[PDB]
Amino acid sequence: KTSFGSLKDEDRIFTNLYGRHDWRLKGAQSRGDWYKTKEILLKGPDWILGEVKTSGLRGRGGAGFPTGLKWSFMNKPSDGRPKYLVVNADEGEPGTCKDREIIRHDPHKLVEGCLVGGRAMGARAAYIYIRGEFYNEASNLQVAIREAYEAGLIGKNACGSGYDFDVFVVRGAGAYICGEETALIESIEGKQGKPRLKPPFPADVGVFGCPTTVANVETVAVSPTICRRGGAWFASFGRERNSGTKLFNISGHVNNPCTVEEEMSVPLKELIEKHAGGVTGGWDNLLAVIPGGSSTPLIPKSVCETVLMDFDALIQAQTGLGTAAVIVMDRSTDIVKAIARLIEFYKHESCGQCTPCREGVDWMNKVMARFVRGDARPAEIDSLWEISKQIEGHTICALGDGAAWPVQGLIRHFRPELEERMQRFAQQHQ
Amino acid sequence: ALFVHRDTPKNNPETPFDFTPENYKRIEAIVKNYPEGHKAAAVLPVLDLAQRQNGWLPISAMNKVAEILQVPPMRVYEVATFYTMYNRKPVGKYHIQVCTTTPCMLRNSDSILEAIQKKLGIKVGETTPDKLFTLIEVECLGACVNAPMVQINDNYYEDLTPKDIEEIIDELKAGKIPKPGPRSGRFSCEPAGGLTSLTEPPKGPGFGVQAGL
Amino acid sequence: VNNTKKWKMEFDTRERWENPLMGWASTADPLSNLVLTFSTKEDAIAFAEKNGWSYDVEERKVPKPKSKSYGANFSWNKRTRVSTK
Ligand SMILES: NC(=O)C1=CN([C@@H]2O[C@H](COP(=O)(O)OP(=O)(O)OC[C@H]3O[C@@H](n4cnc5c(N)ncnc54)[C@H](O)[C@@H]3O)[C@@H](O)[C@H]2O)C=CC1
Ligand SMILES: Cc1cc2nc3c(=O)[nH]c(=O)nc-3n(C[C@H](O)[C@H](O)[C@H](O)COP(=O)(O)O)c2cc1C
Ligand code: SF4
Ligand code: FES
Repeated sequence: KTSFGSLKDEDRIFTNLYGRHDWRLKGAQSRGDWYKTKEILLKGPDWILGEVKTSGLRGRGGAGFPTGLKWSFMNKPSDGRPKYLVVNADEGEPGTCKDREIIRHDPHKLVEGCLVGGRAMGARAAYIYIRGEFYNEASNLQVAIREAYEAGLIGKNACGSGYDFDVFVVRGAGAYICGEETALIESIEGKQGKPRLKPPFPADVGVFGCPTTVANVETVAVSPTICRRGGAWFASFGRERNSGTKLFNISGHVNNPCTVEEEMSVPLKELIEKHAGGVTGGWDNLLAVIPGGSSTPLIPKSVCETVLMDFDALIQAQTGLGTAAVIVMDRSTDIVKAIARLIEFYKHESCGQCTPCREGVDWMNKVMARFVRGDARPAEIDSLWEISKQIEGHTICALGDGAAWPVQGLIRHFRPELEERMQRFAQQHQ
Repeated sequence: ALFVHRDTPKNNPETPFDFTPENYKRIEAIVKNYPEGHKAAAVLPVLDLAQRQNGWLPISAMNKVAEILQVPPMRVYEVATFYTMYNRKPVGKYHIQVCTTTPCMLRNSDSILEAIQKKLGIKVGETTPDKLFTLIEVECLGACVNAPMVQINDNYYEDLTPKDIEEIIDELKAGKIPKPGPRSGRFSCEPAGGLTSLTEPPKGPGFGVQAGL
Repeated sequence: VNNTKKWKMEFDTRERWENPLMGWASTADPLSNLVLTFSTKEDAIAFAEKNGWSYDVEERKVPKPKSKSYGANFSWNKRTRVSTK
């Protein structure tokens, strides 16, 4: 197959994504959830991992790591320490709201995925980490977990399979850095959200020193549907090494901002013109698009026309798919002010542990405020490029790269605009 | 917002604070959630519960938490100062938070913030004289397709306009509570021009299951 | 640790007194500020014995190799868990 897009309503995993149907257990079992879970838990952890590997599923957190191999890293005999699945629902990245809708409207899919993933690697329990500000969503998730506990689907003798599995929900306290896996592991343990170093990987030492697998909500909530419908069905969508469907959040200067499920290799223009209702002012009014939320570099109007929305088609376009969150800025956007706001956001939500991010993100914030005011000479554009190169690749976690990338994208695609703004300020001031 | 504490007469270690017995039961459930040998892992929810009891965190809830959980109080101070959701200063009854990140600044959240500021007669980080409102500026709140938006305590108010949010503040000043949702024609996250997808009914159980399962 | 590479020969410290006029430190030792650098211990011993100086030799102290691991900060049942990071 070469042409992609227009996923049929029968092939969408997340029915009741918009909240139009019942989200409780009666509404969940009327749509396909909790079906033949005893057979899934009885067929074997190796069988579940093989079904995940054959599906070609990559991590929907933003890294794109193949989930089959990552979940197969935990398939080792236990040395007496317990093993844990941790589902991460922090979702502090700007532009991203898919996991909030998944928690609010489909909690039973999430907890069925938790049970299947726990069986897949022999986990003892599940610690669903949710954002501190998602109070009503966490309460709905707790209500659904109570409903599943009272019906015997999870807990002691889970689904009549003899498997022992608990689900726990913890709440954050408003820190975007806690979305990182090792930082989340440190935050669960009663410490600050300062990320650890790798090695050790979480499969060797994770929460409480136990083996732990951190997984996104979107890469967990599809595992029961992958195990039920089949791995090849999930691999029949998208290009090679980009198999499956994806939730896309279109926001910004668009007619209808919305969250929509779609095929993986849909063109960005087709996605905007079909589900968002079009760019505000038409497609000719488009200036820039951030493809995957604030961590990924932007692309201008000319590049954005013929680019598919998957991992490889954006990696070859020197950007990333990220959280698959499309932010659209039309020609009325002061793009320098938007990128300066992004650098300020990364300045605020930095744990400050390792010094290149702790100093240089504030450094780029200061020079970007000066760039927005236009109070500079053209040499510090290249100096800022050198600084962003000095941060990218010399930090503990990947927030340094996520703060360096928008600066580099803005420089590379819009240095004439910076130069004319700065020379206009220099002419009007002196 | 300073990260060092001076012993004011209103905020001292001798300030009375203690947990109600039902909050003690909830604290013991929180502790029972975690494995033995790692009772320090319950610093976050017990501190959040203490804030929800008191409204803010003086330096008497932190040492009470440190005494209850058997941890050094410096670790509780670190946890309280790291996270932005812990109020070490007494905020008003309604904690208004306006998100001004780029997906919300593109949809003109500055108009909403200006309308709130010139409605309440205060600025960002300031409280009303009668201690009823507190307006601060936050980062992204996970509802970017519902931009612009504000959060009041645990309630998300989304798809707001200056007139609508002025009416929301007026409803809160009268003692009423508004409905925490999007205020336009959309319900949760669908397009305002109707459903582009998922217009078919869900197929129900047993559909498309592979052979041999 | 670049200053702990070469052996040094020094001398004992004799009397230093204060100057009556200006309070400076006067001394009568000609060998007060004289040190010598040797590559090995044996060369220093040979140089000291050649000039007829009675010498005291104290052995080189080198730090033993420790056992440092990053994963010990997050142990599951050991006392080496860090309180904070
Ligand atoms: N979804 C969101 O809200 C956000 C997503 N991101 C995205 O996240 C990505 C960066 O995150 P990372 O976790 O650092 O990505 P990646 O370096 O770590 O790895 C992803 C996962 O694979 C595991 N892994 C990788 N190599 C491994 C190996 N050899 N052995 C064992 N396990 C291994 C890691 O432990 C991790 O759990 C970027 O693509 C960025 O765009 C960034 C910010 C926010
Ligand atoms: C600063 C930072 C914040 C992150 N926040 C999230 C997040 O909120 N949700 C998420 O799924 N991944 C987030 N990640 C990515 C995680 O490190 C990790 O890739 C993800 O939790 C698991 O990926 P997976 O989909 O393969 O399981 C963040 C990474 C960094 C560096
Ligand atoms: S890059 Fe920044 S957020 Fe990440 S570990 Fe270093 S200081 Fe913390
Ligand atoms: S940018 Fe405002 S809710 Fe995300």
